[PDB]
Amino acid sequence: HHHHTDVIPTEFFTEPGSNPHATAAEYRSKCPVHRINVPPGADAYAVLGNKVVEEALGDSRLSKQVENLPARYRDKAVASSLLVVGNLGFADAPKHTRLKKPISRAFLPATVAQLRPRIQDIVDDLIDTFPENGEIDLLSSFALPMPLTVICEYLGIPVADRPLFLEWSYILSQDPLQHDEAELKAASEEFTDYFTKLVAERRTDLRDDLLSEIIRARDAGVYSETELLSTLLLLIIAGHKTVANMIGNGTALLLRHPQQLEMLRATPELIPSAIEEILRYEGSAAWASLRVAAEDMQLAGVDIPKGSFVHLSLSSAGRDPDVYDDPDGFDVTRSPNRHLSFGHGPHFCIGAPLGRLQGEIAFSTLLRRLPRFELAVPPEEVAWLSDSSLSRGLEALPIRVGERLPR
Ligand code: HEM
Ligand SMILES: CS[C@H](Cc1c[nH]c2ccccc12)C(=O)O
Repeated sequence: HHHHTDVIPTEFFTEPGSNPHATAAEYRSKCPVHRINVPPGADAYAVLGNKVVEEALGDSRLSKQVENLPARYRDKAVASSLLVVGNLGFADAPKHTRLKKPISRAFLPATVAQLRPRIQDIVDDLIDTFPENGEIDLLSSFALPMPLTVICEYLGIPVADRPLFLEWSYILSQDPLQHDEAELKAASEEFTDYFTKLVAERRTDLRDDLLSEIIRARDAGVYSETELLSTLLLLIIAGHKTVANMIGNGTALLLRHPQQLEMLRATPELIPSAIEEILRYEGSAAWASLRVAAEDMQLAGVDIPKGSFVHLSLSSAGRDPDVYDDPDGFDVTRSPNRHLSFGHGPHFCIGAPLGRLQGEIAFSTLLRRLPRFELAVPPEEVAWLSDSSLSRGLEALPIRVGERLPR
């Protein structure tokens, strides 16, 4: 027996590949917690075991506040990214409760459930734009614009400014410690200027939306200007990137498992179950967001010094054989199917009801209206996107639409 000091390469995070699951399993079988080179040169750990991910997700010794980063990382993150500085996503107790309170009611299940008719119209309006018996990229035609439209209408942001939101979201979702600095600063400043002007307009006649609730909190001193702007940015990013990748990953997985797609066609009621299995197997967030040791700490026997990054692999947690029978089998009937793909504890996804509802309406409507859509390319041509973001998602999903039935 000899002690081993190997550090998981950066690429395990930034450039995983088509099947990174075997690699994660090999690391996980040896230990739940490992040194990882993310960002490059940093003291950082990856957590791969389901149960230890679950503990870490809720462990208050891990801070989400950017001021708890070592100075060289803190200074770089703050100068670049409006995302990391002032929202509930990057807040510990008690700031987390203050930053969460103005928006939490808007995301309750029974409230979100009233968006069903408008979501259905958005989905139908998008499918109406498909070329019948043509070819689409499902991401650009549907998976991106559907949830962007939903969160835009729900905030009371003009749908017309779609491509600005798509670009700002993609750039500002990237890790400011790994991604081009100039790009993120420009995105931060362009987002700031747009929303400064929109808020000033919306203030002069508050409308009864979420943006009006957010403006009210700002005007009452519950949010600073930065916290209003950072909060809007999280809601926009987390609002559409995750749902986009759920529809993209999910459609690819169903086409890769055609008998289970036929099952969903025959019995549409199974679609919520299929959504949960999509989230376990290829969850839109492969990693939980920024966490740093606030103090010297031990997690599952490994000593993590103060200031170390701790990266939680939701992807690895989804395939843990301690939790799931046949973890690498995709089975839409898996039940119950408890997973960590929406996180756990105080930062549990506020969007989960809204994401689950959009998933059900999206897949129900695609399967009903396009009775036989298929891949437009050989499956080996379907590429997973590599970037510094928390995402697990496709570059593109070429689809032959086939016949298109009316809404
Ligand atoms: C399938 C869809 C989605 C997935 C897979 C997903 C995943 C997550 C995950 C893993 C976290 C926890 C991050 C952590 O602990 O570091 C989370 C938090 C959050 N997500 Fe979602 N998300 C979903 C859709 C949404 C939607 C539609 C919204 C709309 C605004 C949303 C807004 C939130 C926000 C605001 C947080 C931070 C909550 C907090 O820190 O207290 N998400 N999401
Ligand atoms: C949907 S995955 C991710 C965006 C995201 C989801 N939840 C978060 C909490 C904090 C910070 C960022 C995120 C992406 O980049 O695709």
